[PDB]
Amino acid sequence: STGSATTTPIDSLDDAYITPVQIGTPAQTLNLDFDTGSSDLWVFSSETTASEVDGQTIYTPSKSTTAKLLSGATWSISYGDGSSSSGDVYTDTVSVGGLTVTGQAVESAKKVSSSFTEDSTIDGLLGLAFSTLNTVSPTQQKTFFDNAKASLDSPVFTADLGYHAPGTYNFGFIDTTAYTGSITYTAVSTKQGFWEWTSTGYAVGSGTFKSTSIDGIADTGTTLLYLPATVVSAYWAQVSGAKSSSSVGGYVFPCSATLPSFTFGVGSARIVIPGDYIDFGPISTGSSSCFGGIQSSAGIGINIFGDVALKAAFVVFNGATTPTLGFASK
Repeated sequence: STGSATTTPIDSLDDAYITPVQIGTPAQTLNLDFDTGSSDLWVFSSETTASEVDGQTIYTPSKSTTAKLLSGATWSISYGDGSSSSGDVYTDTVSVGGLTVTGQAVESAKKVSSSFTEDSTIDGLLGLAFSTLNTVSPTQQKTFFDNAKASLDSPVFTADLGYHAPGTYNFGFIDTTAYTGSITYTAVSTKQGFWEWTSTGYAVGSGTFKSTSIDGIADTGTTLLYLPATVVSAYWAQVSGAKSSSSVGGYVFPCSATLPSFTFGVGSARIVIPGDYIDFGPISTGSSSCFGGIQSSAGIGINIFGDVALKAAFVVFNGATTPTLGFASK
């Protein structure tokens, strides 16, 4: 089997991407944030505290003939941005882009944090990191990908995120029309439950490439590129008037600037992030200070190749017995 679904930016900044997902029978279509940095498929639901729902589409298990309570099971998750959600669990049929999994754990939110409530466009998350991070207790559950894997034509999914445009998540095949040149594969460590890999270095604009190992995760659920402070300082030093603002919470730059590109290494290959991908616009409406898309990881504990980096590439998440990542230009 295969599946193929379009993923759409939620706003003009590409802050996140939503992908329609069919849950239950008859289908209930929710728009989920596919997150390769987490491992829970959770949804706004008929159980979510009413004051915490503001425009999201909800899953109502009582209207699904295939829903079954997963008796005793609860979940609770906290993300890198400080957001959180928790609740109970149903199993149900879940389809993405024509690919169906029966008996998928659908984590029904009873509570969500303010950032979720305030984002009417995201109806929940679909985690695509390793199932070892799933938070269901007392019986840990598998991701949609892990449950689909054995049925897929190839044990892979691919992320093809757009810059200010829709893109695609494919499951079970590699669309050889979706990228240019060849795919460079790189090793993955699953020790922390992430798609963790080691970049071979970086360049700023037209500058020389710096060979240096940067361990980090491929995380579709994180908007920005978070790298070591040395790398980030070297980038923003090429932008007149850029500075790190403790009040704003990262590097800002004059909205009048033209940003340089940023290149990262994948083995001997290079992915170039155009400068415009690094512009996240005014810090507040009408400001002439703009927020940068490359930020320091130093207060996180991990480097994160988030959407800013991933949307410059066609990315293969190879879930074979020995997982690997692949990157191609596009």
